[PDB]
Order: sequence, then structure tokens, then C-alpha cells
Amino acid sequence: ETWRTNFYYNDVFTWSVADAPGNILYTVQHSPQNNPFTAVLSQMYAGWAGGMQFRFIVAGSGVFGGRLVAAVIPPGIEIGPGLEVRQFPHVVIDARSLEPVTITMPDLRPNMYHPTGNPGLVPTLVLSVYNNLINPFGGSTSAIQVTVETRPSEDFEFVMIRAPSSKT
Amino acid sequence: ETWRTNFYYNDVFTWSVADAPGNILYTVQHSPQNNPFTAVLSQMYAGWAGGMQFRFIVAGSGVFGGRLVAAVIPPGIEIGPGLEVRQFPHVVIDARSLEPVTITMPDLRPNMYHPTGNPGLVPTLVLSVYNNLINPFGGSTSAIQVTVETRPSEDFEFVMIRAPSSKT
Amino acid sequence: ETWRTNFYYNDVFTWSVADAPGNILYTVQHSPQNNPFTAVLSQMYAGWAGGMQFRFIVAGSGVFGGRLVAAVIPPGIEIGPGLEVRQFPHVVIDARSLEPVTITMPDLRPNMYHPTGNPGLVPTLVLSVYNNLINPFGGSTSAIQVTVETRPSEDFEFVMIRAPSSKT
Amino acid sequence: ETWRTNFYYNDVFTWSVADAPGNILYTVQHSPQNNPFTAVLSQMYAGWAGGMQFRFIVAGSGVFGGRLVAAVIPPGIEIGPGLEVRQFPHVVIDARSLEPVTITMPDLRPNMYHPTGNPGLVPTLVLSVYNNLINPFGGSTSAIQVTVETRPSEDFEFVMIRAPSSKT
Amino acid sequence: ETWRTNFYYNDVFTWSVADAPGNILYTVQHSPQNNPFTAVLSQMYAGWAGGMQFRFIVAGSGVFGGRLVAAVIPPGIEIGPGLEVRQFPHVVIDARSLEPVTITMPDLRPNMYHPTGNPGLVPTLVLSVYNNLINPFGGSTSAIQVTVETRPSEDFEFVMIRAPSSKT
Amino acid sequence: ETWRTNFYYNDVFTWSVADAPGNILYTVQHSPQNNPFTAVLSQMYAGWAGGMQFRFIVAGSGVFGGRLVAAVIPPGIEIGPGLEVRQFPHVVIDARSLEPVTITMPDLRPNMYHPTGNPGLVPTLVLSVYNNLINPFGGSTSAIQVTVETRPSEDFEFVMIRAPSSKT
Repeated sequence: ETWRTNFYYNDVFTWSVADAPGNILYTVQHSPQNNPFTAVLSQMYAGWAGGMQFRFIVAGSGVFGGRLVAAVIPPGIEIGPGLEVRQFPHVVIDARSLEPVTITMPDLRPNMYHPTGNPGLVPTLVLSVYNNLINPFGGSTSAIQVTVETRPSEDFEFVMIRAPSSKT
Repeated sequence: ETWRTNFYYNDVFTWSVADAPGNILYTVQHSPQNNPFTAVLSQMYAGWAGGMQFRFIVAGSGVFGGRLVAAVIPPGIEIGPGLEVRQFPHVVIDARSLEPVTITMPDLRPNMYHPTGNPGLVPTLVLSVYNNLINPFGGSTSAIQVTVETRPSEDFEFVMIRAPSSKT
Repeated sequence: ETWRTNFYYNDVFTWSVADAPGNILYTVQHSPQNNPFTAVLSQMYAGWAGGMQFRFIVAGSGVFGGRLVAAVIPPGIEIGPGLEVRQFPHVVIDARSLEPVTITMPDLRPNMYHPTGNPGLVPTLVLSVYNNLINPFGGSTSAIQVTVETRPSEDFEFVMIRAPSSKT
Repeated sequence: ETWRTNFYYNDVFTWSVADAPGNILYTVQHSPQNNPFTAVLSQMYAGWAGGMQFRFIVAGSGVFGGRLVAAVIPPGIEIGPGLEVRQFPHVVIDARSLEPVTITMPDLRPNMYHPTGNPGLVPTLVLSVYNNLINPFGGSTSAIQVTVETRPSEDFEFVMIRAPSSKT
Repeated sequence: ETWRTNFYYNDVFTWSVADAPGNILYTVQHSPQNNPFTAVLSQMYAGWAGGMQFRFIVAGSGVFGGRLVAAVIPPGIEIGPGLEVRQFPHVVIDARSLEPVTITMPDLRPNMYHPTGNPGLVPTLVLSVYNNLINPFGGSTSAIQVTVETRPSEDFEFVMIRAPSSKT
Repeated sequence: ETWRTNFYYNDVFTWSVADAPGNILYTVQHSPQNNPFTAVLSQMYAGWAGGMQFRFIVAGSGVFGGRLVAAVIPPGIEIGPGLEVRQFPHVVIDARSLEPVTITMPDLRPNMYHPTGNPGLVPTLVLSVYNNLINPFGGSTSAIQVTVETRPSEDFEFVMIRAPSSKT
């Protein structure tokens, strides 16, 4: 299936020099709505399970400095300013990265599947500043953009086909 | 075990000529209480899992016309007048059927087992009119009866034996 | 895939005693729009190919008489009153049929695939009266209903995945 | 060849309650003209041999009674009112038959092949009343229709290709 | 054949800082005219089929930032400002890329071959801005050049040799 | 065990242009307290042995210059300004390094294990300037940050389980 072999655009956010280390820049809950094609397919099924892959593309240059840290937070843990992302299993993203950086969010769940419309407890992916962005030139450029892309994992699947006009 | 090899009477409902297509005639939630012998056994166990088979016997004649449609609704979907039963996986029941028609309701659940007294989310079986009943003679007979019978499926089982006098 | 293993409701039409033999009661062009689930999937693909199966359920009784004839018309043949359906390859449908009657419409096409939004030349399925309906009782019932259901064939497939928001 | 794998419409006749037992309702001589597609092919050949299959579709209902008898008459036997069809090899056709009844007419001939335009001696298929039609309701319906279809047998063939514009 | 083993110059376009994300910078229809040597060979043949490879060489530097996205659009889809290139299968091109980036455009066609002079429906390759170009120095340089090169794919071929002086 | 398969944050220090070559920037003694998860586990054991891996992430840019040198100092050697780090076995760390640099500190000890609370003689890891940091632009940026991460080695282990409320 071609809809699960390629990465597709999901979202975009901004990283600036003002952001102090430890600040959270981007959070998203695990859901089929985070992919363009799973959102279409979800209207004819009553449940889902499996993980998803995320890919980050940094639109920086070779003169910038600074790093970001991304990690997956298990269900049942409060998300806020006092979260130590750097002490979870994580990956490191550079400002002058030329190749995309990929992190997989597995389906960490206490149930067997997520009902559509009420998935229950789900994991969360959190992006935060590890080292603050620096611009040695000090000109008019004080921020850069990061693009997010997603692709379903190998074990992702739908269950319990249903009528398209039904209500969850 | 003879208590799980034969079909036994569960309920009965009425089908008339006045019922317009799409009207729901009979609904039942998945439960051990839908069989005479599982209801007795349920008083000494604390949990259950597995499916059940349903059998419909139509007390019609060779001059009637009209059809019914039966389907299993997954947990988490609202049941009401605006439910498109004909666009779920279903079976078709005729008014002049001589042989019984059998549909199996599997145990579609997000948990590992159903606690007794609080099973949680369960599937539902829905019977509705597919084509309205017709009587070409137009006499005094305007309704017929349908008998419902049940038998536990192969994978049905009880767990966690408990004292008979305990309270759930 | 459960969306291609079961039959689902498509349409319904009326057959009465007034219809003279040779009259056409129901026609439909070959298209993914004739199935509830292929219509949803067609919004993310740019082409399709393959056949479809049709199933007819007659809501008659044991006292009616009369027969219908159904056939597949190859592309490039005019459809109208002067069409001899009975001299094409066809199937015969009875008024008192208890079991559904199934006919397969293959993908007869001069191209390699059908572009979505402009399929080109396609076959057509035609239903017409073979012997007129008769009611020996002669009461108030002069018409019966026929339900149509569809299921994709084994060789049906989609090609050329595309963005859901694109325009054909 | 698709022209010899399917049944096609040939003719139709009427069966009523007035017809006394032993009356002949339908007769036809063995000929390539009894099939739509052999009639077209016969214009480029000078001879033919082989049998043909006949199929009868009764447009009755479940309340009618009565039976018909069909048999093949060898060449050289006079056909008329004093013909005992019931004492030839025969098949029995019911008024409330749901499935078509098939009889094969073999090529019983004293020659090697039939010249086109002068076949010589040929067999004949005869339909007659075995038990008279009865309508217990006694309303306005006193007759039913029977449709005839044909398909060439396995051993049917043409010989001696000729110019289409020649005269036999 | 050396004419199908090496890349050769096709075209060039301009990328500037003013271009907003989503703007289309370069489009080309699939054709033998996009390669220097297939254009010469096309004057003695009446048809062609097969894909082509494209190669992009960015004349940027190590201080620029920004990315482009390239994708193949199937035949029968409207090309314009409201095209979501980022949600097709695509490749990502960087402003400071040192190595060339290659994308293959297959021959997506509903026919068997493309007649020369009237190929019919053909795919299209589209280049658009994914992240806008940025120059941290902010001097006089506000645009860069991108060179395009092509090479026929393995399955490309010509058919139906014809006189060089004939007219299509 | 996931607590010994991933790197986790330990500390951070500052590197500036003012630091002359040979100056020491960061020193740490070998201890279970240098990892977040070994510090928790150390409260229920009475001894430990084995090495630890260190990882350095430099938050520099592509325009900076300068290098650092890191080495492991055996127990029993005085640590001070007159230490020739460059003439020990060492690794070299660059200011514009994109990938992390890893050095392993083995458990060089004259005993069999380190008692908790009084480990005895232990090795030390020393970071010092090899070539001074340079900023060709000469703007307001005169310092960069270096992040330190740790992960236990393969041969690290605890011994002699003890009551959590005991005192060493």
C-alpha cells in the first residue's frame, strides 16, 4: 500500500533565539489524525492500534548553532514546564542538520485497542530546547522553521469495519 | 457439556405490516444473561469472555413477503433511528424461511475479560426491517412472531471462581 | 480486507404488474461509486480497474409469478427501448426466488485503467422484464421491491495515490 | 466460442386451463434457424449436422397445478392428434417449476449431413398436455406463458464453406 | 548506447528569497523533447513509451537556508496554485546540497504507447517551495540558480520506424 | 534493562575564547553518582565495580574554530595546572563537531570493588583546551556550551544488597 510507504507533511513550528533551554516547542498526542491518509480511512473503522514514525526537517543554515531534544512520554505522566525531557529516552536534533531525523512513537497502551472517538490513554511526543539557538552574525534573522512529517509504522492496523455514516 | 451443545429459547418479538423499512424491531446487549444455563453458572464466577450464537425461527407462511436484516454493532457506536444496519456486515432473514437463520456475535472488547456485574464496553445485536411485510390476501392477519434462541460459542469461558453468596 | 469480503446495500427499485415484457426497469454504469466503501477510497487515488459483483434480493411471495432478465452490455452499444437483452449472455431472476441471484460485471475496457473523474468507455448492467408479473388473487398488491447489493471483484484495485485535497 | 456456451431466447407459447389432456401446444422441426447465432452463420456454409439443446422456463406460480410432457419424434412418423407422446421417451414439466427443464434433441438422420436449404428427414420436438392446468382460486387468471431457449450441442458443426452471395 | 548512459543539460530556473512557501517554481510535461538526444531520434519514429530520470544541481552555498519539494502528478489532475505537492510522494531538495538529487518520472499512461505529435495524457513533474530561502548575511545576493539534467530510464524505447520526411 | 541502554544528561560547562591552551575546563571523579539511574540504585547496595561511558555534545556552529582534548587519569596522579593531558591516551573534540564524541572511562582500581560511601582510589576524567576557540566574525558571541551525557558500561554491576534505610 503506497499510503503507508512514504512520509507526508503533518505540521510546522518555529524555533527562535529567545527560547530558553528546557522550553517546550511542540507537543502532539498519538492519533490517526496525525497522518493525511489515516484520517480518511478512520471514518469507516471502529478501532485502531499500532505506532507511527515522525520525521523532522530543519530549515537552518551552516552558521547557526543549537540543539533540540525529542522524547516519547508514557501515558499517565503529567506534561508541563517541570518535565525533564533530557532524562527520558530521546534523540538529539541539530540546527544545521542536513539529513532528516526520525523518531518512532510506539503504541504504549494498557488496553487491546483504541476505540475511535475515545482512544483512552495514549502516549505523547514532546519537543524541547536542549541548547539555545545562536546566530553569530547577529543580523535580522532570529528564528528558523521545522517541518514535521509522519508515516504509519509496520504494526499499525484498523479493526471492526463500520458504516461510513454511523456516529461514534 | 450438554449445556453448550444445544440451542435454547431466549425471547420472542412481533413483526407487523405497519413497520416501515429501517425500523428497529429487536436489540440485545452481549451478556451471559441471554442464555438460560449461563445465567445459572454466572453466580459462582467473577468474569467471563467469548461469543454467543443466535438463531431466529420465523412463524410465517408461504404467502407472506418481506425481509429482515440483522447485524452486530461494535462497542462505542450510538444506537438509534439513524443507524444504517444495511451497511454493516449482516445477514438476511426471509418471512417464509423454513430453516432457522444463525448469526454469531463475537466478543469485541478492548479489555481481557468482562467483570461480572460491570462488563464494560460490549457489542450489540440489532434487528431491523429490510423490506416491509406484505399480505396479498389482506385479511385479519397483519403480524407474525419470531422466536430467538441462543447457544454459547466455542471460545466462551468463565474465570475466577468465587463464593456463591458473595456480592459483585 | 473486510471492506471487500461482504455485500453491502446499493439501491432499490420497483417491479409492478403494469410493466410489459421488454421494458427496462433498472440500469447502472460501471463505477466505484456503486459501492459504499469504494466511494470513500476513491478520493485518494487517481485511477481504478477491475470488476464488481451485483446481488439481487426479491421481496416477493410464493403466490406471485413472473421473471426478470439481467445482462451486461459491452461499451459502444446504444441503450434504449430497442435493446434485445434476452439475446445477450444473461441470468434469469424469479419473482418467488428465496435465494439471492448474483451476476458479475467484468471490466470490459479498451484502455489500461480508468482515470478518476473521466473513466472513458465503460460497460452497463441492464435489468428488464422477461415475463410480466401476475397476481392470481387480484387484490390491492400490484408491485414488489427488489434490493440491489454490491461487492468488489477479486481483480479490482486502485492505482496512483494522490493528495486527498487535489482536484481531478 | 461464446455463441455456443449460453442459452438464448427462441420462442414463447401459451398454456391455458381450457386445453384438454393430450392436446399439442408447441412443435418445432430440427433446424439451425432455431438459434439466433446459428441462423447468422448458416449463410456462409452448405451443410450442417449435430443436435441442439432446448430449455423451458415456466412463468407460473406456487398455487397452480398441472404438468406438461415433451418428447422427440423420430423422422418418418406422422405428427397429429393421434400421437401418444406419453409413450415415447420424454421429460415431465411442472406448472410451479422454479428451475428450467432441459431436453436434448439429437440429430437422428439417415444421411451423413443436412444440405442447407434441403435438410431432408429431420426429427421433431413435441410439447403436449399431460395433466390439465388448474387454478384453485378461480379468478381472472386462466393462462400462463412458457419461454423457450436453445443452445447448440457439443457435436454440432458446419461443413463446406461457401460464398455468402450464393444461392442454395 | 552512450546516449542513454549519461545525464545531459536540459534547463535552468531561479529561486529567490521572495518566493512564499507553496509557490510553484518549475513544471514540465513528460516528453522525449526534454532530452537533447531523444529529440533528435524522435524524428524517425512514430511512437514512444517509458520513463525519464531528472537530476537537480543547486548552485547554493553553505550559509543559505531553505528547502524545495518535487513530485510527480498523475494524468488527469488539475495543476495550479491550489495543489498540495507536499502530500504527494515526493523528494526534498536542500539549498546547501552538495550532491545532486535524482527523481524518476515513470510513464503513467492509460494507453499502450504515445503517438508522436499527439501523446495524449501524460504525467507532470512539479517543483515548489517547501521552506522559504533565507540569507542570514542580508547582502546583495537574494537568488540562486538550479540546473536540470535528464537521462532516459531503462524501459524507454521507440516504436514504428518511419520516413524522416513524413509529417505526424 | 532500559536504564543501561541509553545515554542520559549529566552536566554542562562553558568554553570561551579567553581560555588559553592547556587550561582545564571540566573534571569529574568516577562514581555511580554521575548517572541519574545508578544514583537511585546505589541506595540499596553496598558496593559497585565497572566502567562508564561519557558523551559530549558541542553546541557550536560551522564558523567557529578550536579543539579540546579529553583523557582518563589513573589513580595516584596529582591533578592540577601542570598536567600534560595531551601526552596521555586521549581523544580530540572539535568545535564544529556534528556527531557526539564518546570516551570510555574504565574502572582502574587496586581493589576488588568500591565500598559505597568510601570507594577509595578512583580514576578521573579531565577536559582541557587543545587549541583556543576562535571567532572570525568577532561579534558578540564569545562562548559556547558543551553537554555531557553518561551510560554505564557493559561490565558495571552492583554487589551486596542491603536495607534501604541503613547507613554506610
